[PDB]
Amino acid sequence: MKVQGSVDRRRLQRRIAGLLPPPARRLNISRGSEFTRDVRGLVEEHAQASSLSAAAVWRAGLLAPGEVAVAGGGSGGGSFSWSGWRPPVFGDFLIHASSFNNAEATGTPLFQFKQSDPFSGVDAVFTPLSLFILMNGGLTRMANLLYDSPATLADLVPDFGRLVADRRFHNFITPVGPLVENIKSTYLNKITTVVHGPVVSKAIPRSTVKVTVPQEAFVDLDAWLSLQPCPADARLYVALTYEEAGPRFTFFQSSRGHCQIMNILRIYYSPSIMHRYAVVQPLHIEELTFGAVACLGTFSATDGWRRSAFNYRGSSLPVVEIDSFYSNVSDWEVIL
Amino acid sequence: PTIAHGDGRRPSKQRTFIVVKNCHKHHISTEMELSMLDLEILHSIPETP
Amino acid sequence: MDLKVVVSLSSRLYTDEIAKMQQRIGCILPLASTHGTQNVQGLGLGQVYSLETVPDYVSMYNYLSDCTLAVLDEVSVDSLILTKIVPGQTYAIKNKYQPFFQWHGTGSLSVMPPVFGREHATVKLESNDVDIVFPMVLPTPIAEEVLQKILLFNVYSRVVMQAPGNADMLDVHMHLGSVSYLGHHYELALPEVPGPLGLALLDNLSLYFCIMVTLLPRASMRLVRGLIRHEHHDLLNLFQEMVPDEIARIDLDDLSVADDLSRMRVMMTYLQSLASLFNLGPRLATAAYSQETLTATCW
Repeated sequence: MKVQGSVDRRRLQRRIAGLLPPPARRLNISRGSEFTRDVRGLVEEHAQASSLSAAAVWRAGLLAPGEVAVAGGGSGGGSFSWSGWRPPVFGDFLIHASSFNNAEATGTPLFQFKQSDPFSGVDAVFTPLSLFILMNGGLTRMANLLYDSPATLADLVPDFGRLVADRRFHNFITPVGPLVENIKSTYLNKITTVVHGPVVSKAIPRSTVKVTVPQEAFVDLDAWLSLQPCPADARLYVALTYEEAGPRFTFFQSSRGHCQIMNILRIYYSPSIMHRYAVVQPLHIEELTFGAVACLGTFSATDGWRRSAFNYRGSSLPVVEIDSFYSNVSDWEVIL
Repeated sequence: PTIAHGDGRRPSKQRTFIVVKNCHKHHISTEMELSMLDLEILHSIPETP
Repeated sequence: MDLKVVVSLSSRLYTDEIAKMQQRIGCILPLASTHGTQNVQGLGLGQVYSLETVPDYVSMYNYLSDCTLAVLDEVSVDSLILTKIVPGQTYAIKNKYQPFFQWHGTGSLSVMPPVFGREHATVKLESNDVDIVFPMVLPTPIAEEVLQKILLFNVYSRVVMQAPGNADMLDVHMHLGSVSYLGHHYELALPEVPGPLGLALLDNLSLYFCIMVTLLPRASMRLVRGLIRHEHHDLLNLFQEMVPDEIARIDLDDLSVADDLSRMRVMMTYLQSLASLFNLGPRLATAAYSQETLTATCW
């Protein structure tokens, strides 16, 4: 007299009970409490990197169907997100050990040059300093102490003379993202960088990675122009500019927006466009293009770029370091 | 109230006033920051001293 | 996680006004500060669209991209409660803008300064001595036309700027003065004189056009030279039988496949970079819509 007629209500109640609870926010404060284990629950961040013991993995919860590890066994997994926290995506490269200097800064952005031979085993990757040696006291002295024998770079790029003349060099270079881990191998190094994600180091005593750029190259686009809004994010760009004396590689910081930033650059490069376009250069079909601009990722405005020194063999180079970068690379836009 | 007068002046009758006052609401905020390395090691039991 | 902003009014706002602001529920407006508690002065677009200074649509365009955005949630006598718009989230948005357009299901939406009218956007706060100027959001296809109508009015009302003859009003208002939508004609507020940032933006166009004009493939011109006289098309009704005189002058040389291949290549890189010029604002993508509910799910 209890006609079975559909899925039993009681079973679905158990299964929707697990999907219901959302992540916790907005806890109220009592100085009469002055602290609670409940506040710890709101505050704790509950991260990865277990200890490889049979149960230590389960205690930490790395075996979770989600993209991020959550402990608690069956009780865990209710957040179904962490404010959109996304694990970093890593990119592994196989490089000659003579082309990449071991005493880099673990956080320097890297650029991979696209080889034009199929079935090739090893990749070709350039730092912002190696790029300087290729395209050619300040930068000059520190670049040379790091990379002597500039030929070992020019043979990785055998079309460099033709690519800078055709204004096609920039599209064979793809930005990859800051160094995270470097293995030292005498012949072929194994380099790892983070492509598209919150750049965090994998060291087991957990540490903070901050991306560095030589200060000769870094141009703060804001404060060069100097109500107005104060947004949250700020972005870092690169520019490959084909000029008279040679191609040049600079970095920019601002928070205005893509359509404004492209305008700001055409007035920041207005002297160098004229001087190049002057009697020095004649009109031709390909020689027209001036430069290309790409975005490397966002970071917190209002702060987050310090100044420091990079030391190597008793010489220093002024360098800027950005805190809490988020890698998000776009393709090049031509400016002229 | 009023006063009685001897002149023929027009007399003010009984009067009464009604006034209303309302509340205002105020808000206070602040922001504090903490690193992830710090929040993460609150979760894990420590192995060595 | 907890994305919300409460704007405290200094003085209580009037009873007749609380009805006006509540009509604007679920409408985006840009906040200056991304902080939990704020004042009114940064709330609306009214600081950049002051009554005293002359309007500048591009100046409001730049301000709209810089600002953080929020959706209006609740209106009280003393407080307005909003929720910020963040890249990695989804929001339920409502179509409550006064010059009405019907959104398509699953089409991107574009945000724009108030162009069809200053009166339409304002909700004047006589009590707190301010005025809140919402932005206008339209479907992207129609917003692109609105942007072009404004730009081409600067250039054409510069040459014909004031002519005693019917030169003005012959086509400028007949073409650019109004946008016509399905069964409707919406008039545009065209600024009488552009001083700031309107000509500065068009300068960067003429920079592209003076580069691109050299890179035009000749095989394209010779095709249209024949199509206007021999065949007939809907697209080619623009050119009456007579071909333009300039096309007759560039097309002297005989065709070469090697040359055009290197023009169509180099021109293509300039057209891709062109797309970043016309944006000038933030756009939102849609996933659903209900003409009876007027509630899309933007993103």
